[PDB]
Amino acid sequence: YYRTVIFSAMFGGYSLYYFNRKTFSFVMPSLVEEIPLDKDDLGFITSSQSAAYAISKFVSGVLSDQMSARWLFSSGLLLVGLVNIFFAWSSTVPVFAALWFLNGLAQGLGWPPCGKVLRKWFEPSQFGTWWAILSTSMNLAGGLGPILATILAQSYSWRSTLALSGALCVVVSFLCLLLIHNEPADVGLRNLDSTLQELLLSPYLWVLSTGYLVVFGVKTCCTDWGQFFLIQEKGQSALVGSSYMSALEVGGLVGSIAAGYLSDNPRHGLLLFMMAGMTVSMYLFRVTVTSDSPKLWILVLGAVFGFSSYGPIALFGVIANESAPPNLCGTSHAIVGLMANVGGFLAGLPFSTIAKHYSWSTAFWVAEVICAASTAAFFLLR
Ligand SMILES: O=C(/C=C(/c1ccccc1)n1cnc2ncccc21)O[C@@H]1C[C@](OC[C@@H]2C[C@@H]2c2ccc(Cl)cc2)(C(=O)O)C[C@@H](O)[C@H]1O
Repeated sequence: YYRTVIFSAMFGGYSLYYFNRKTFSFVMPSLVEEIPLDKDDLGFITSSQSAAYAISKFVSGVLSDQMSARWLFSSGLLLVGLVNIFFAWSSTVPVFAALWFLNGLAQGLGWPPCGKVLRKWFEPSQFGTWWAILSTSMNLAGGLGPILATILAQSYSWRSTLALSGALCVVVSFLCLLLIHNEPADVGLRNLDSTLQELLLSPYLWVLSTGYLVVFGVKTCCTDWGQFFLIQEKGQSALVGSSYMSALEVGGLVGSIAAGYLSDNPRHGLLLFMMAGMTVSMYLFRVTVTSDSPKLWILVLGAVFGFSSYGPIALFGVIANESAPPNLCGTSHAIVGLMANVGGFLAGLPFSTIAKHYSWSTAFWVAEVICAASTAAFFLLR
């Protein structure tokens, strides 16, 4: 009962976080077709997102210890709602970047509160499977996102499918003020149960962190820019690219679910085969797609990318728990997430700068060669 509500008001709550952390990506074609923006401008917006999400992710890991988790989750969800409402009324790129920077700060203040809630309602042996099911909320939101964004944006507006999402997040924030609970002892339901500088100077954390940097950077490149690659170079329509995002996130659902079965260091080999599959799938996506190339192929390549991108994200999370000491394990996850969103910042603005200064094909060549160089450098370290 309480563990059903505590996970349905969050799985349906954090999907209205990830549906709005990528809602600039979901209505990217209408935003570019209506008003002209630089690719540096779009990369500047999504890099303000990634930098703000880095800073707020790293500070909210301490704010979970200082401050409660239902209050930060509800307040950040209401802030995301107000941000997207003002983002639909706004029209120019500096205020786009400012409101999307506030969206990055708001998105950072909500996911470690989900960590504190799910850490204090389930057994510590069952942290992993409920974390995986809550991490499939990103795949669910990004799977149902761009299809709705295209089928509503062609019919009404991008501003209308931002205002509806903002109002929905305000309504579910007023719901999450009252649905979830931070501590079961507040309602009385039988509550259950330096070395830092060595951890910053431990080599396995840096290898894990640059690996999750390059995996989250390649995933952020391919997610936030693959549909735009298909529209502006490969001649696909906006529907094909939005369905490519959707097939990427359906493949990510299958990946982050079947990263739990296939894990149960022998996990490192599964992880490296899966990153090699990511590099080979992105090479096929850079070469083999064509105007004459069918839609079913590009959905299969999206699914094979997602099965090989969110898969190593889930395995990197599992290894980042297992390599962390139990006294200050949240600091290790904060360092890993900070390097992840440094990878997201590298995926936002310098990637689009490489895109508009050489080519989109050269941009995905840069992303494919840094993913291939990382997979080759990780085939050598083991
Ligand atoms: O958090 C993990 C993995 C585990 C884990 C537990 C058991 C087996 C294998 C892995 N984990 C650590 N603390 C946890 N507390 C509750 C539930 C799971 C917890 O990976 C991290 C996931 C990652 O950061 C999320 C930040 C920690 C907070 C959070 C938010 C929501 C939740 Cl549900 C949990 C924690 C992200 O999703 O962006 C990226 C990187 O930081 C990874 O390292």
